[PDB]
Amino acid sequence: MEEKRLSAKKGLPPGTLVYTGKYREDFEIEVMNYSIEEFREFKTTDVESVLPFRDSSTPTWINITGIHRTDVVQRVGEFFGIHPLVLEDILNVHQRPKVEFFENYVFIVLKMFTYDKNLHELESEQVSLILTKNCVLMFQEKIGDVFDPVRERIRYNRGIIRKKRADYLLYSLIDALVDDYFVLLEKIDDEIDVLEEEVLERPEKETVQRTHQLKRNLVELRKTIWPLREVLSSLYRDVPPLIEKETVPYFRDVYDHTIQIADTVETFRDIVSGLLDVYLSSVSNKTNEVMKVLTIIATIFMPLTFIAGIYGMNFEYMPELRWKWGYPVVLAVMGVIAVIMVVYFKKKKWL
Amino acid sequence: YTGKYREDFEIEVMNYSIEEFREFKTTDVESVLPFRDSSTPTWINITGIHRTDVVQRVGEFFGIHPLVLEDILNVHQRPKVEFFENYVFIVLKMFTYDKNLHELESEQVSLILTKNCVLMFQEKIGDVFDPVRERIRYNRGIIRKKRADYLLYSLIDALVDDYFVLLEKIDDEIDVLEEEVLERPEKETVQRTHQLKRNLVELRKTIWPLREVLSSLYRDVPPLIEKETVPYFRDVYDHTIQIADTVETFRDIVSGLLDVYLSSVSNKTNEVMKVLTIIATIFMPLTFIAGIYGMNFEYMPELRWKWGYPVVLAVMGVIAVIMVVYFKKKKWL
Amino acid sequence: RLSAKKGLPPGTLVYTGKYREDFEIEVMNYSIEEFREFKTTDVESVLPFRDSSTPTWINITGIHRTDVVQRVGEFFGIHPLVLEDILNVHQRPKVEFFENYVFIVLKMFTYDKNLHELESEQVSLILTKNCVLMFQEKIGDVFDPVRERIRYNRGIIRKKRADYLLYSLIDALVDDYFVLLEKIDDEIDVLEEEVLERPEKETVQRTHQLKRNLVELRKTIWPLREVLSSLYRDVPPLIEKETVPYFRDVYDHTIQIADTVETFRDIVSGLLDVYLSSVSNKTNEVMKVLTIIATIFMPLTFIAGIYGMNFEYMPELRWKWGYPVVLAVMGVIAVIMVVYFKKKKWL
Amino acid sequence: LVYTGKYREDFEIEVMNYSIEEFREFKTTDVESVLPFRDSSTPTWINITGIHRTDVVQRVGEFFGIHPLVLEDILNVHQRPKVEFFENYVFIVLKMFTYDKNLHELESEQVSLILTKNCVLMFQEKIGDVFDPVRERIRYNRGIIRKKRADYLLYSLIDALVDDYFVLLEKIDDEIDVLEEEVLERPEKETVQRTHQLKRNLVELRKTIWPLREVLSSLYRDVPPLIEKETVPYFRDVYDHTIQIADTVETFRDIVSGLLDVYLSSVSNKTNEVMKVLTIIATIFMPLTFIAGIYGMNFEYMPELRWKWGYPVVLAVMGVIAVIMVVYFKKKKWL
Amino acid sequence: KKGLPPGTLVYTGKYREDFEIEVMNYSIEEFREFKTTDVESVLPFRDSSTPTWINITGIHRTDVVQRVGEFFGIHPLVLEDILNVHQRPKVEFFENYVFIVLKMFTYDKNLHELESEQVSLILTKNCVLMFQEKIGDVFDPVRERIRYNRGIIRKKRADYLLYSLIDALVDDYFVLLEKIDDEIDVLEEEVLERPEKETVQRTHQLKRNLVELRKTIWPLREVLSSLYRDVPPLIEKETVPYFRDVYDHTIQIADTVETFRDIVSGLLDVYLSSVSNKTNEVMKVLTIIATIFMPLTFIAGIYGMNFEYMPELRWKWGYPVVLAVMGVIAVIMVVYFKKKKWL
Amino acid sequence: ISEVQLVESGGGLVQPGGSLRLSCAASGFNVSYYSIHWVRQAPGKGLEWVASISSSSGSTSYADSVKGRFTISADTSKNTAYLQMNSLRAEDTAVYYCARSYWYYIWSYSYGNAMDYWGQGTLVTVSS
Amino acid sequence: DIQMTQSPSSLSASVGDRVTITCRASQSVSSAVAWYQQKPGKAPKLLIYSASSLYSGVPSRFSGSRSGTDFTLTISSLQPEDFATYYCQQSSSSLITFGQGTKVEIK
Ligand SMILES: [Mg+2]
Ligand SMILES: [Mg+2]
Ligand SMILES: [Mg+2]
Repeated sequence: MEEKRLSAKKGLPPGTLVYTGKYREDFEIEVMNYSIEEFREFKTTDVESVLPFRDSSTPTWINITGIHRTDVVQRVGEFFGIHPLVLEDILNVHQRPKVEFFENYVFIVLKMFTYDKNLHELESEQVSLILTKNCVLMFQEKIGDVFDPVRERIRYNRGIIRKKRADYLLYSLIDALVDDYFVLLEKIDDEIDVLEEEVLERPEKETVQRTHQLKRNLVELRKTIWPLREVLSSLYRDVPPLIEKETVPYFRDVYDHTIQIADTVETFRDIVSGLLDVYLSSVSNKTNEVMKVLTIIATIFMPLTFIAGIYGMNFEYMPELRWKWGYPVVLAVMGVIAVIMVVYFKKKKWL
Repeated sequence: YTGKYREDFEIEVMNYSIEEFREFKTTDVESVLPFRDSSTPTWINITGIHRTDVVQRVGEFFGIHPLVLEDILNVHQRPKVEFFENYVFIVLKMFTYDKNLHELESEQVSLILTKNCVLMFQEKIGDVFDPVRERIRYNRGIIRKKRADYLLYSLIDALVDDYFVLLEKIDDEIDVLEEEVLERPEKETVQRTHQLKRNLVELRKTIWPLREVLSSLYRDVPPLIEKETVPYFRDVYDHTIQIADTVETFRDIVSGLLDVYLSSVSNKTNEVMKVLTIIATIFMPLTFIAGIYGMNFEYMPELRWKWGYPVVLAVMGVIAVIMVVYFKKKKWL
Repeated sequence: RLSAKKGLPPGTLVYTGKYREDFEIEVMNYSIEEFREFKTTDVESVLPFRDSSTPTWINITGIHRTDVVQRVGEFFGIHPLVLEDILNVHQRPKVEFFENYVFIVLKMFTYDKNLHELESEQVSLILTKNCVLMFQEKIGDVFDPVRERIRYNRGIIRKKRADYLLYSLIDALVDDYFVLLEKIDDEIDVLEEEVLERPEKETVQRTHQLKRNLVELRKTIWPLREVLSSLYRDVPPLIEKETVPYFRDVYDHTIQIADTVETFRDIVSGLLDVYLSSVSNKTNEVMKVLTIIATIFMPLTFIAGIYGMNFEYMPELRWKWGYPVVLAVMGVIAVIMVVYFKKKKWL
Repeated sequence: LVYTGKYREDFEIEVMNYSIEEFREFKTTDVESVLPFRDSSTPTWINITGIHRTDVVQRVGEFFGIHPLVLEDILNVHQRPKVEFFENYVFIVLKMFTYDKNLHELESEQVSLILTKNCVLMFQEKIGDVFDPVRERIRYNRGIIRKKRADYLLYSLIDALVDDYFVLLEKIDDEIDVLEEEVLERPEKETVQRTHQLKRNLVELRKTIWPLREVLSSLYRDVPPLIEKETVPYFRDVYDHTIQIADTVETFRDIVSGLLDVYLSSVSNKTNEVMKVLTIIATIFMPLTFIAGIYGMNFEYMPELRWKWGYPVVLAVMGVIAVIMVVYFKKKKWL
Repeated sequence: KKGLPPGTLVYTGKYREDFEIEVMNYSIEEFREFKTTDVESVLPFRDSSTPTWINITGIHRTDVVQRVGEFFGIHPLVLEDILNVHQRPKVEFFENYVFIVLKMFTYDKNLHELESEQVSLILTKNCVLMFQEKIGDVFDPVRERIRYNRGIIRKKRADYLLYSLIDALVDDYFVLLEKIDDEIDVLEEEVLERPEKETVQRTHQLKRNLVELRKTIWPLREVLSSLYRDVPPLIEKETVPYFRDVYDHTIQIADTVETFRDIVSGLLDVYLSSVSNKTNEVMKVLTIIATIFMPLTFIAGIYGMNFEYMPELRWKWGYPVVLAVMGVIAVIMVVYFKKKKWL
Repeated sequence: ISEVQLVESGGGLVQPGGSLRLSCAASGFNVSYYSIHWVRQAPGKGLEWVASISSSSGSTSYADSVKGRFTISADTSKNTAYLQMNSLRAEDTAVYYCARSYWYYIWSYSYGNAMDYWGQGTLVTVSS
Repeated sequence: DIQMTQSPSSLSASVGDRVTITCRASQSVSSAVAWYQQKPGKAPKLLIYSASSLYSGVPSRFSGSRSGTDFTLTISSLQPEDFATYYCQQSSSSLITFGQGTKVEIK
């Protein structure tokens, strides 16, 4: 392509990095260093305490939650030698999952999703992972992680993660993220089952809004999952020097999982389209019954009103000079034709 | 969850030989009886999973691994196939259907093939295994010639035949449903459709893995099964690719009928519009004329204006037949 | 109706025959030197041609008698399972490669213009060494150009063995598929034109029928392709070597025809949607027809009531000679409503 | 030689000859006045207000050595922004934009730029532009424009256009914020018309902005010899701003679509409820009209004469059926 | 197509118009053109030690392609692949040559349809053989760059020529997608504003075109990924970074295509609602007038009565009171209808 | 370490037409990473922004009422922001605050800044 | 300069009452509006930014809304520590401006 440089933005000083987000509540740096023999964990809020970990033999996992603090991000990037555009991408959350391979580090942007039962939003938060010689730098917007299994594996010496380097740590984080995606798909399964139960019982406008927001959420999920598939493909099919020769089959497993997620998302979309069609048919039927009632009454009272007007005539010479029970005869005739046409419409299975 | 049946407990033993046969239906738990003699194929049914004593007893006797024993006790697991160095393990989900209930019910059957012995655990009383038994009542077929695996093949053949009958019933339901949606658009009807559709989805979750189970036994040179099964196993593979092939066709038909339900209801709405507008068109001008001549005022020609009443009646008739012809044109009526 | 028929070991033989009328078996011998064409009502004529150096073609029509088939099996040692497979029609088409014979299932479909319902007939091919046997249910097959090349000697079938004969049969079958798909495309064009000019309710029925037929073809063209996926990949040693590339050609035909059927699905499926649109369109027009008349008669019927009331002191006891003012206000209402409709283009 | 546009009100020539030493400006109506400045070493800016005056634009076309095809492109108005490179000069087409919030209207005017050796020509349609900041900068030395060459003037012009796009985006932003409340709360027909108009404006803006991004990309990636390398980064800056605009309009587009969807899918409920209203009105009043007509159906007999005070009694039974309708609909929950 | 001959190269396309040859033996020092109509006049270019480009227009001539296949020693299945036009985009890798099958796309704006043209590329050693159906290419940019020394085209091997050709093809794809975006916009406007049956027909036509386009795009991704990720000695390593860029472009195309799909996946739905909207307006008329005049007419029917105790002789101004009641009812009802935002 | 705090000094009595420099020392952040603003509140009147600085780029901005005489600078070595006020008149008597702002995101084209922390405020009087 | 006019200027209410203060910009600002509060003799405290977003640490009672060029701060459940002077600010341009304040006092 072209040379990479910090793009200028109107209304800002030339070198400003801006956090492109909405979360500004909390911020802390948790450091988890681990080897086979021992491990040390500590939380803090000063970057000068975590900087000494740039040069360390044992693998380490730095996790900075809260990126509204641009100062700590800039300091970490300039100490770790990270390119300023990668820092700009870390603080920009209006992106899609991506992977960039550099000489001394690899930069990965992924997304964490959260589904709320109430009001049925689909909140998203990017996670940025910079993989270095022996350090994994994680940047998050707010608290709430899906990497607690990885933390437990490090803490209690399960698996083989303590015996491997930072590449396996990056694997553990991505695998936990994909498992979170599976859990999100399960939540969407529950939501679509409940909404399908409700759709044919109460065809209301809130059902319309729920279905449309579900479709939009599925579209956004696909827009996220496809670049995730591309990143996982590039990780094991275009291997940088940072990732060792082994651990590639692990990335292959994650790529297979992403394939599964994409297929599930496409099936989800076709199911919800069918559900919307079913709702439209149900509402059309609900209008149809009211239409049947209207046409029943109209066909009852058009000709009878005509003949009432014809016999409400004020002309000089009408049969209003009547033979015995003439008006009862006329009303009996009108009633019998009314019941005959009622019988016909019953033969039509409307009344 | 575990043990949906907790009421009936029964034990029966089959030990069929060339010379004679033994089949007791012991009421109590009793024991194996062959005691791993392997002289003739054995087949013991223990109906009732609520009393787990038989399960642990047979596990201790046969040295079954704890994990597969727990999997047998488990219900949530989908059908799967397990290859051990000593015996083969399979799980199959049998389905039953009711026309009035309109609900598909599932139960689990676990088959273990060990040296010259086949063991199965059933929870539903009166499970569909009669045909293989009648194969010995009249002594028909090769079921009583060699090896215990032929009994398992016959069991799988009966299972896939029952599946074929079940999809035949589903097809009959589909035909009656499509006829109804063609003629009778109602609420419950479409519900049935979706309900039917939903069942298919559940059926799907069983049909595809099951073939994989069979896909392990056939075409994969199975370790300890006599070589004359591979034509019969190829034919049961053909049976398993059947049913599976028509599930997707049934799903497509269901999707089409859901799509055509909306078209049918729209057409009925159009018919209602057409009849309402025809009746209104033909009797609104007529009643307006009747009213505008029925004004209680005098100047209007109320008397016989040159034999006027038949003239006004003919005016009504012609002003009705004009829209009669108008609706006859363009096929409105 | 079509349903399962097994409750018993597959050793025996049970099937269904939709045709229980005709019985005929025809045997011919084709060779480079001369030919031998003959018709035999009896079945014993199969005995001389069980083993021969020159290849022969034998076809059996009216399979709705069973015994002779087993007799035929007794001549070739056919496994009873293969006999069960060939006899019944519920089985999916499949090729069986064996150390003694090769087995091919095929479906012959015909189309009718009066009912638009496909008619299916199962045909079996069993090739053993010298000769291939055809198991077919009713006289009259699309394979006639094959026998035409027998009559007029045309073709390069002479230097090749029965593999080229089954090639000719498969060519006839794919030609049958092509002409059937041409008829289907003509029907689709008729459906498109009729739904474009004038939709109707029964047309929907017809449309639905098409879908059914198409999914039936989705069970008819789909397996051939995939079953040829065996023949295209691995050739059993029974089949001649120098003729294997020819086979690949017909495989292309499958991958050329199946998508066509798939394509038709779309042009039919969305077709329904197109019809739906017209429905709604018509409804709109109908509403206007109902909306004008009410708009142009209910207010009129209103005034015909206002001066149709009954109160003793009538303002117009004898006033301005009536008719002109009432008819003028009626005409004014008519003019304003019609110009409103023309401006909003409902009329 | 045809003017495709619709503006013919006025026409005038604005000339600005400026150097590091002195600057001088003309506001005239003679073509020959701009002739001597074709070869002037110092940077020169020509502004031709009226394209419809085909004679003057053609005259400067031959005199400045431009091909007739780009002249026809200049005369044409309704064409997307584009760039074209020659070994003598470079030709650019860009779009003005004005937005009336009161009428929710969007208007575009095409401007054509021709950068030749040490001089710039510009062609507009109407009077009024967004290059007044550039004029002030040249006049009173508010920047570095008088210390630089003619290719910096093209930078300044395009930058001013991009700033005008930013202002238009601010206006569209406030309109979108108003319309979102107008849709989510109390939807109404005029709000739907406003949404459609905004969709049209946004699609036009996107179809205009994307070619502008392509133009500036082609300008700064493979720079022609007309534009110096020193001024190349400045163009890059402007290019970046275009991406900015791109994203926001895209976002705006999405929002509008969503709004429309929320209104569009909830249309069957509207017809359902209005059919309910008409049906209940008929259900209640057609039978009562019958009762009035048939009890008032004229006869000599009229057996209901006197008949226990007459009319109120029938009113009662009439009222009876009336209520037995409404409660039934209360059972149906219609109304 | 009828397979009468034993085995031959058969043209399965529908183009019978013309045939021509173009050759550029471009080198660093100078270029040259050999536009001729003779296969033997361009055959000896195998031994050339400098990059060459051979562009053969016209696949219906089986003799020339057979001669080229025999002369360059390419496998016969490759020959019928050259002849085959229904073949999907694909790539095959061999020691002698690299074979690629791609689809030029042209969309007719005046009459809405899309047409695909088979293009086959055979990169072998220092030459890139090329096969096309008819006249009309998007390789004018690379041709101009070669002719007037622009860029770095002539200082690198034929691998850069392959890269340039594929880049031109994907640029054509990009302009096709932007044209399709214009079509999507105009179709959306037509559906929203002017609902008619021909609009639905155009919607399904565009849907078919779009699904065919996606079915072309997706194999292109696989082709390019296999093109740069694992390479033989034919594809030099220094050209591997360039191909990746093209791959990235294809990714974007896929995304764009899918978005278009999304739009059309709702487009028909929108049409339906639009029609209802129209009826809705008409609906309100048929309601509102009724809701104004069905009541009043009713009371008219109750004051044209023949009953004895009607309010008569202006006992309490019966006619003025009735008129005032009607006026009040009409005013309050029309005010309510305006309040509910109805016409 | 510690907490964010801005302490400003240098304000005092100055004769009309004079000049003086007001310094603002930070503790809790590097001055170069964020923008530093000066806000002037006249005695008994509302706030009135005067100047801003981005030390990392020197993109100084001044209000119209004080442009041409006030200058704003920032040095990272001392971590200080200076406001030098020359040609000071009697309308400039007020209390001055040294605020720290952060940019946030609204739209792609739209950016806004909001001031987290404020100083104490130094009283600058200009009379006699 | 972009002028912000804030209304009212002498609002008074008791504890528990609802308070609304609206400032309008002479020129469109793309939601880059902040609300501050100032107690007598102390530095201003940031309350609202982005015209809707709530600053961390302030009580949840304060809210902000935007309607076109109008921006309204609302105090729902007023408390005896909300009696200060509230100011608007626009950061749409480099030349940022302020409102003239709105004192909320006791009643
Ligand atoms: Mg009457
Ligand atoms: Mg009367
Ligand atoms: Mg009427």
